[PDB]
Amino acid sequence: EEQLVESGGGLVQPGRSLRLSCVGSGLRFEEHAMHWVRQAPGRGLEWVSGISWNSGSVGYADSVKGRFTTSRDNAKDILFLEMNTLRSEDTALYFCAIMVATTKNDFHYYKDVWGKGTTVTVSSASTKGPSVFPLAPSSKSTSGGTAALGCLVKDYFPEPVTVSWNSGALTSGVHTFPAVLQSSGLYSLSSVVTVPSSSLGTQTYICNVNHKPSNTKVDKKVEPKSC
Amino acid sequence: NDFHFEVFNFVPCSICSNNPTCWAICKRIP
Amino acid sequence: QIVLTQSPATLSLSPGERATLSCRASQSVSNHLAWYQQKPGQAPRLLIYETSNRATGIPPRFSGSGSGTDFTLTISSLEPEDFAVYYCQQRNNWYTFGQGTKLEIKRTVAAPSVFIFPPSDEQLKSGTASVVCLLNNFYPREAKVQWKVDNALQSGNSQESVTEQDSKDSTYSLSSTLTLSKADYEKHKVYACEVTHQGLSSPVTKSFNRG
Repeated sequence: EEQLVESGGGLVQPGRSLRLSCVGSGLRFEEHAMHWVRQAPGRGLEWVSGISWNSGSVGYADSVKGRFTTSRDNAKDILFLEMNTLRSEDTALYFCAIMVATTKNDFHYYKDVWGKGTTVTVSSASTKGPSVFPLAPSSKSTSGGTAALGCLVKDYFPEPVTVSWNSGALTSGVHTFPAVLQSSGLYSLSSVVTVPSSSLGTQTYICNVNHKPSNTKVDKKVEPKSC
Repeated sequence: NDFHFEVFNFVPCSICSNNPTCWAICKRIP
Repeated sequence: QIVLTQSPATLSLSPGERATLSCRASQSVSNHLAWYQQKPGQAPRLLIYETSNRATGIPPRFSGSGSGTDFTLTISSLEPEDFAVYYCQQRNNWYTFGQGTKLEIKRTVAAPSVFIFPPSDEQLKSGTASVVCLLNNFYPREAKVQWKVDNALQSGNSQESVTEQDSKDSTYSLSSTLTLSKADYEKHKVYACEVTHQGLSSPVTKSFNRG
């Protein structure tokens, strides 16, 4: 079992500092160059930093030069990324990775190992639980024997929230949408489900919202609205 | 730092076992 | 450092076809170009290293070619597991990734089912009104939503997001939220979501009158 495990990520204010660590497991740590690769929500991969096996050579992407510092301590199988004067644009999930490959020569060797990542969120916003509002089924939400209903999970911070329906017993026809980030700095998300309009008066529909950054759990029963 | 490809991409000798080809290009790690 | 430009941005093909993705480098990367595959919510996975070598477990339908500036990833007969985002990555002068190519399942045109949701009374008490328009199960993914409040076009006061391609019918869904203050909201009557999509012969309007 080879494994990279990142930690040290979290919510941090702009201009403040953070330090990520990456602990190796199942591999001769001193033997490979290591890298930090990050990915912002809905964006591509960006190499952040790389450091050789004995820290003899360190490199940084232009977007983090003068602010990040990469180090490693081989005697404890640990790699570090110290980030100073952080900005909102460094909001990303941060991967620890080994990416070695050589075909020189006539011998093929490669090593490609990634952690699951640690999330870094740089923002002025305060941790805050969601409000959960019904998206009620109506005639303007029926279409050919099919009705739509859902929950609006508004004004929470930071990510993530998770949404289930009837404690996971209702999964067919469910769409839980990517949150949007509003002007206020808080996130708004929608989760909808299409159901038979026949069911609207006999079946219970409850969305289960869970927001662990604030330890907020809400169960919201969604009913047709009374006109 | 000037980047050189073999500083970041080499084969540790510890995976060569008994294959001469790998022992001819590996890098022993102390 | 070296800049990697990938094309096309999005590749729409059905399973069984052949996929060709390109990677152009601003400067020569010699042969140190790798290809990665990423699916949503997962770490990337290495497919090709050093231009043409497949990593272990990679089927031989994946093929990599090129040198210097120009490189190609060929997937000979697409399988459903191959629809994902692909990044090339150079290691000649530090490490940089291309911005990525999205390989998407092409299917028949499907119009969206449109639903509109008035703000809840519960939200209204709080002082804000959120109107939500739902576009359900459509393809292609390009769709346009226009908010109209008593036939006044709303711009800059709404936000939308789009689900990933659905694993069963390969459609998309879109949710758009129009937000107003309670005061502004009760000053108007007709709230309309207008939807244009290739599967619709004419713009579809779903609307309600407040109260």
